[PDB]
Amino acid sequence: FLTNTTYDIVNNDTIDVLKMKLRNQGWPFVERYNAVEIDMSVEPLRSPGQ
Amino acid sequence: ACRDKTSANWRGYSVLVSRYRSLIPNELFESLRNISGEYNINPQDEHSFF
Repeated sequence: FLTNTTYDIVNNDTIDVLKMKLRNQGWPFVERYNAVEIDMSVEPLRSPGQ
Repeated sequence: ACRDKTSANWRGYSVLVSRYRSLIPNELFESLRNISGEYNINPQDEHSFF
């Protein structure tokens, strides 16, 4: 959509190649983000000492 | 728009052409010509086709 190309052209391109194409055009949202883990206050059920 | 449609749908037309090519011999392949000019495409039909 953004770079005006077809699915057949981008079929063989890898993640690193695709990230460069969008970044050159000015699109910065090309990265996944890891969620932050939060610990439970109590021990989970059926999970002794965990 | 025309580039995208041709990229997606060329395989179906390639199979269709090959099927009808098997009907004609090599002599008819290299000899027949559009001498009369009956099959002429209207401009409105061409741009609506793609």
